[PDB]
Amino acid sequence: RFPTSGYNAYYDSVDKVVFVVVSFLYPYTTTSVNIPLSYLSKYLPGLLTAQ
Amino acid sequence: PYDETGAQVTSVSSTPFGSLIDTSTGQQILGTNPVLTSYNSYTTQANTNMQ
Repeated sequence: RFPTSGYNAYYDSVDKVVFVVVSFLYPYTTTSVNIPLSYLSKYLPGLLTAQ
Repeated sequence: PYDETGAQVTSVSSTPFGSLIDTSTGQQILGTNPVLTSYNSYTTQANTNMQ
């Protein structure tokens, strides 16, 4: 289960869904990485209109 | 005339056409939508394509 402290949670009000990104495969497995908005917009267009 | 945040502004700031949000989509209109380019080139556009 996701933690209640130190976790990450996001909400898109245009695609109106709550989403969380998890890193599994190599290299990023236990190290947090920054996900660009423009590439994540491919799977969720709403992130382009409302941050 | 009053503005947002209850402040009386001495000059008017135009709302950009491209910043308007689509009612049937919930997203701001694109920059390449046909009516926007039609407005940006109205003279030649109406002269040539009679639309």
